[PDB]
Amino acid sequence: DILMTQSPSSMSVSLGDTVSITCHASQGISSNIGWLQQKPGKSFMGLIYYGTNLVDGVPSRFSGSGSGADYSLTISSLDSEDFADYYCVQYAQLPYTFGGGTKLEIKRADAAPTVSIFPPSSEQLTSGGASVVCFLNNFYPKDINVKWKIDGSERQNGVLNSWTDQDSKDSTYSMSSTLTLTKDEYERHNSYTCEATHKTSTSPIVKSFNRNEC
Amino acid sequence: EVQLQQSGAELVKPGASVKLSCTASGFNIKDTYVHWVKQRPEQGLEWIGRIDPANGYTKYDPKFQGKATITADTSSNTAYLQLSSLTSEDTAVYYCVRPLYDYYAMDYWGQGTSVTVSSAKTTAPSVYPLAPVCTGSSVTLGCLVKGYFPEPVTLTWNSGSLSSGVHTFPAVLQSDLYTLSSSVTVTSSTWPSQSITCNVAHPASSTKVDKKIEPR
Amino acid sequence: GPNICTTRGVSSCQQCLAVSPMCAWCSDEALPLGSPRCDLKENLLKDNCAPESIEFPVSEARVLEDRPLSDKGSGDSSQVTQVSPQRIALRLRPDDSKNFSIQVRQVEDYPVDIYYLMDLSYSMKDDLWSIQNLGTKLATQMRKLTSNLRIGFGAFVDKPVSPYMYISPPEALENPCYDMKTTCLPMFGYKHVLTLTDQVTRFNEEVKKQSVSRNRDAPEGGFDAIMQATVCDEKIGWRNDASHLLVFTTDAKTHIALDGRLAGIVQPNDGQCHVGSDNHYSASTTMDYPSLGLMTEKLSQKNINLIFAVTENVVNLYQNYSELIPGTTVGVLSMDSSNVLQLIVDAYGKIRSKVELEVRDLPEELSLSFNATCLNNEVIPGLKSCMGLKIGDTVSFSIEAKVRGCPQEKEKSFTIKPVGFKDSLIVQVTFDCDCACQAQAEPNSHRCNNGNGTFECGVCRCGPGW
Amino acid sequence: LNLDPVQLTFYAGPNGSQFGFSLDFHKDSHGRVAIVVGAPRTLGPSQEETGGVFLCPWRAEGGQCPSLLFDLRDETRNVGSQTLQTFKARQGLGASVVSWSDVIVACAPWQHWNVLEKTEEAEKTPVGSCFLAQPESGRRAEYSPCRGNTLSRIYVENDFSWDKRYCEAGFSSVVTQAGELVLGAPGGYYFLGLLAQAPVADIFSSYRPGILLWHVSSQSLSFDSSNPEYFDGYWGYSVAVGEFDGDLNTTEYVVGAPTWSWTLGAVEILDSYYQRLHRLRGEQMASYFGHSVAVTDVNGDGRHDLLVGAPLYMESRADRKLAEVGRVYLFLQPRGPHALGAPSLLLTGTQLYGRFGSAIAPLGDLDRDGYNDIAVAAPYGGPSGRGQVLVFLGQSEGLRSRPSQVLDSPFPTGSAFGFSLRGAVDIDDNGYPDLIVGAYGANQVAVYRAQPVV
Ligand SMILES: *[C@@H]1O[C@H](CO)[C@@H](O[C@@H]2O[C@H](CO)[C@@H](O[C@@H]3O[C@H](CO[C@H]4O[C@H](CO)[C@@H](O)[C@H](O)[C@@H]4O)[C@@H](O)[C@H](O[C@H]4O[C@H](CO)[C@@H](O)[C@H](O)[C@@H]4O)[C@@H]3O)[C@H](O)[C@H]2NC(C)=O)[C@H](O)[C@H]1NC(C)=O
Ligand SMILES: *[C@@H]1O[C@H](CO)[C@@H](O[C@@H]2O[C@H](CO)[C@@H](O)[C@H](O)[C@H]2NC(C)=O)[C@H](O)[C@H]1NC(C)=O
Ligand SMILES: N=C(N)c1ccc(N2CCN(C3CCN(CC(=O)O)CC3)CC2)cc1
Ligand SMILES: *[C@@H]1O[C@H](CO)[C@@H](O)[C@H](O)[C@H]1NC(C)=O
Ligand SMILES: [Ca+2]
Ligand SMILES: [Ca+2]
Ligand SMILES: [Ca+2]
Ligand SMILES: [Ca+2]
Ligand SMILES: [Mn+2]
Ligand SMILES: [Mn+2]
Ligand SMILES: [Mn+2]
Repeated sequence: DILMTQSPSSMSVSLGDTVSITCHASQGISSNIGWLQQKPGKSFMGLIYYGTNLVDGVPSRFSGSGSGADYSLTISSLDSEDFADYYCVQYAQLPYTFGGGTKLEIKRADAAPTVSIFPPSSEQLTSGGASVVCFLNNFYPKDINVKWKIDGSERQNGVLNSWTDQDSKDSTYSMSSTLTLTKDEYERHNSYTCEATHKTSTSPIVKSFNRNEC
Repeated sequence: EVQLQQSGAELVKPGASVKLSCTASGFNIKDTYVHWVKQRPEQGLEWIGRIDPANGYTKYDPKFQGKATITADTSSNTAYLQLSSLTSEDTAVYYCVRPLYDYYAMDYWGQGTSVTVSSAKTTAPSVYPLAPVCTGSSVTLGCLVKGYFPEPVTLTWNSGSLSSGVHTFPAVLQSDLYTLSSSVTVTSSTWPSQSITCNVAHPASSTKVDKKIEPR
Repeated sequence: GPNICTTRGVSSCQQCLAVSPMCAWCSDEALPLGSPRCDLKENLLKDNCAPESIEFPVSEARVLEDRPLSDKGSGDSSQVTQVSPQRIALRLRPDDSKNFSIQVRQVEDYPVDIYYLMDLSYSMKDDLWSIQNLGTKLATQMRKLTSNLRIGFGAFVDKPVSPYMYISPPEALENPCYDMKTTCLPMFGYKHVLTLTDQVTRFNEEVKKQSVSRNRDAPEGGFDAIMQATVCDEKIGWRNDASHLLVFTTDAKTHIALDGRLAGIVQPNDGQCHVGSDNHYSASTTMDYPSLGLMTEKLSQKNINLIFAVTENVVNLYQNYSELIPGTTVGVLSMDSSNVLQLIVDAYGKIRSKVELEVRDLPEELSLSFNATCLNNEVIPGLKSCMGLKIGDTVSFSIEAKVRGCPQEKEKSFTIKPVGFKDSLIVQVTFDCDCACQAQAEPNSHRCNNGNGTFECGVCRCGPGW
Repeated sequence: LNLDPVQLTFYAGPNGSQFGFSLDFHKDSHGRVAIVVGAPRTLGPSQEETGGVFLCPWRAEGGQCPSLLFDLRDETRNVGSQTLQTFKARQGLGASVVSWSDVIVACAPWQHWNVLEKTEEAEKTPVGSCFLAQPESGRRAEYSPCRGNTLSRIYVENDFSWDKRYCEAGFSSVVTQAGELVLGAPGGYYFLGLLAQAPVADIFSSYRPGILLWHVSSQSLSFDSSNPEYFDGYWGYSVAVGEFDGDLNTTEYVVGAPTWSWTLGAVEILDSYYQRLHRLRGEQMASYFGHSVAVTDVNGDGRHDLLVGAPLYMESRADRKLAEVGRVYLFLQPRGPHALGAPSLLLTGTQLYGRFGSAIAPLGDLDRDGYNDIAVAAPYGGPSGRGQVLVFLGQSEGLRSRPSQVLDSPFPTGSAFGFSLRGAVDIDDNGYPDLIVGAYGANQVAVYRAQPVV
């Protein structure tokens, strides 16, 4: 099958910028390529077909180009609606194959995360479970690493992470990490820590608590 | 106007079968090719196959040969996608697609049909309050919704009152059951000065529990 | 007493004869002033008119050639007589009429040419197999009717051009049946195979080497082949004195004039021969199919009896074409041509079961009428054709020619010929309107107003210029 | 009656180009009348016949014309694991031409087409194709509704149902006043014949170069049939439009099928959904009844009347003999919802093989008496066989039975003078409608100007 290598995976840009998404096929497809758009939490819309032809209804600021096995999607003067996912698809050969996708994100000034750790509730402990939650709210860029430590030693088993899309207001990101243990295992230890590694600081942002003590 | 209207979200068990539909609106289904595409967060987009509803001839990606079965009924102006011997990996969003002008293109898309394969029974969530530990100018509370099925759940604070400065994170699948959390931030003079409640509704099992956040 | 001859009061001998066929003129000098010169021949002699001075032509009809009808069409270098008499002299005075007869015989043991023109599109594959001995079989049966048989063979499919012809892949051009599990010939329009010959085993062996081709559309290019088989005299080899049977076999519809435009062909058929040394029709891809009218013209011109030997799925079609092409015969061919032998024999009989008179070059002022005697001496008035005849039978026609007034030209000749026949009756007509005494007229006679007139036939006539 | 046969205007194309095979009047966006001329054997780039089109400005002196350029290159697209192919050699571009608004439609009925997929193929066949141009703007588009990507094996399995591979779309053409292009495709559905219709506006907006296979959603094709009466009928050999159902909002199609029902021939009147309203059957087999059709109100009652040509009709004569001369049939439309009865008038040719009725052109009202008139071609008529065009004038009871004027070909033998005709347009702006006559055999077109009645 024809491999469609789409790049970049994502880009941080602002309104009015002129950006370009590229797509590389494993072989020549002679302009038999289409470009697609998927706005956040919605279906797909056709942008380009046969390499350069605009789908009916699409703005003229969109434009396709390229030949052989290398093609490009260009958006002159980004609009607030253009921030979305973009995929390429080849139909030179069956089976049709798609690119990895490209997400256009809103660029802004860097911002360190607001970390907050939360021990297991009383209700959960009485049921036989124990979940330590760690919120990392409002930061930029999106790249962040969370690390759980029990009595100072790292823990990787039983961690559950969740991220939010770029916020509509401040264009920041947020993350929720949850370490779930049994009641019995939770009481074998005392110190519970979550370390946040962000580019806004060489030193990891640490938050923690001690069991029993408060 | 050309619109592709697909069936509602399906919720089935593994080993079973399901048949999604794609009804043409504002045009004849018989006019063009009708394709089916599978989307997953990790694996991304994958082409299942196509059908020419004018004669019923079909093409398939050899990956989907066996599970996928595309058909069409020009009478009801509808195309179908049957999936058999369902598996957790068949959990994906499925779109029906047709071209605009170019015979071979992929221009018009349906809204997409959500499929979820699971053996989980209708389980109600476990709502846990998340109060901070025993300082600053800003305080942050939380609420943990754990072990519910199926999706979704609506989470609000003080019954929709406290809306700004809130982060309800997407649900995550934890062993056939879903887990969700939500944080909220205010000033120190607000809490515990003012009562903050975590309202969670799960229409599936028909349960609307509410937990007031209490300090430690 | 007086009559139309005298009461008309004519001025000359010529005018006298123009009154009525019964009128006569007396050119005698010794004739009373009161006595008319234009009267019945009896009345003139009654008035002591000199017999030599009596001008009274009589309409007659005498034979010049009267060869006896042949008992056999065999032998001879075509000294066979089918019509009798062959030539007669006819004399008519103004507004008169004379009658004569003509005999026509369907002579026994007359030579026969049979050219077998065959559809060789793919459905005729089994047909080829069943006629592999037709030459000898046909020889055996025709021997009962004639001692001079010649037979030949030609084949057709359709115009070798898209869309009639498959043009892809390249293999399909060399072998149209490539996508099947057999081989067939490349497509051909019309090809002559065997010139008419009395060596009938040549027919058998040529046929055994023939094979079918394959084209796309049901209608075929047989009418192209009929035209060429007709107008290519020397190549097909039709004999001058022989019955010409063109046996057209097919199991499908046929292309007609103006169909060619679907192949981008708009040039009308020119009705000329276009089969060269390679024996293929070279104008197949550049010239349109012929029209029924043009086909009719050439068939008639070359005395070809066309036989539509077609399958039951298209007999109605060709029966209707047959009605638009007079002289054409239709027979029902089996799906494998297994019955084509008897079809041809029955056709040959039907062809020679009719005698139909035709007139050529008849003057405007002459009109003819016919009385047929078919069967056993049964007269049939107002009829110039006989049917239901058998070989060896003889019929006769009584003919009467009626001239209107008198024409300028005093000598003309026309022809009475049966349709398809070689021999004919030539009628040499002479219009006797003048008097003999006019040849000895006296211009500027001193008997006529001091030289102001001409003296002819015993009377004075106003000279030229008056 | 009042066409001027003394001072003609001659336009000419390249030798052997068949310049004048088809023609029409063309008005630009300013109302200026020109003459579009098709030349289906014009040489292309590879020194091979491909056909061509010429747009002749009006000049009393005539002369040479500039080319209306179209892409003559064969196309190839590798897509969907298939290979699409167009073949323009001997395609016959300009075998038909028609003008509507400021747009020209020129067709190549014999353009071939094939689709390759590994070892299989669709088969190389004349689907035909139409080229559209807006001369003033330079806009170009194409329309080829019979192109497909089904492989040969499939047709064989389904007994060749809906087989549009040999359509020859554009064989005949016409455009409704509303701007709907209607193409005749006599080879459609395995030579039954079909019609293809689509708005000109949608042809342009849906076309892109290099696609070769694209959808025109607003298009409408006629239907296949299992009735043997239609087999090899060449339905769409000729086409025309008019108002025959009493509903001015609807446009009815007139279709010629000259070999319908085992060469009996027929003409049918349909609604825009190809539902049959009437059928006129031929009088004589092989006469090619329906070779040409014409629509115009000749008796001035506001109701369109129908003329049908049967150029090969054999007239009965003395001694049970037939003579191919050609014949034209006039059908007057009755008042209100009623069927077209027997012909109101029969016009029959005189010259043997003259092909009277090969072409029939509405002239509008030539002598300006309130009745529309027509011209009938006999491309091989006249005492010399060089060709004649005969004018018949309208009247309260239909048409006159005798011609008001006869135009003898000014060209040599074989010119096919009158094979194409077009009237009802005042090209010199003198208030009288004029006549253009094609003579593709001579590669020329003659223009006859109408003058005040004498
Ligand atoms: C070869 O040539 C023959 C001769 O023309 C064709 O046969 C004729 O075909 C036409 C069309 O099918 C027939 O038309 C119809 O006539 C009927 C009345 O006919 C009677 O009288 C004849 C006299 O011999 C009888 O044999 C016959 O049995 C009938 O009793 C009408 O009732 C028909 O009318 C209906 O259909 C027409 C359309 O066809 C409508 O317009 C009418 O409104 C009505 O609904 C029709 O008029 C004709 O009868 C046939 N004649 C004969 C003698 O058979 C062949 O078709 C032709 N074949 C080929 C392959 O070319
Ligand atoms: C054809 O036969 C008719 C008889 O039906 C002939 O006409 C008759 O001729 C005789 C002459 O002997 C007249 O007495 C009759 O009055 C005629 N009858 C008619 C005219 O009805 C006619 O002469 C014959 N023609 C030929 C050429 O032989
Ligand atoms: N109903 C429709 N559209 C339809 C109508 C008719 C058809 N056709 C089916 C195929 N027929 C061929 C068979 C092979 N022969 C080989 C030969 O003679 O060489 C040439 C004729 C022609 C008619 C298809 C479809
Ligand atoms: C002319 O007619 C008469 C009357 O029937 C007949 O006796 C005579 O034989 C005819 N002439 C010829 C040459 O047969
Ligand atoms: Ca209407
Ligand atoms: Ca009218
Ligand atoms: Ca008039
Ligand atoms: Ca004028
Ligand atoms: Mn055949
Ligand atoms: Mn057979
Ligand atoms: Mn054929």
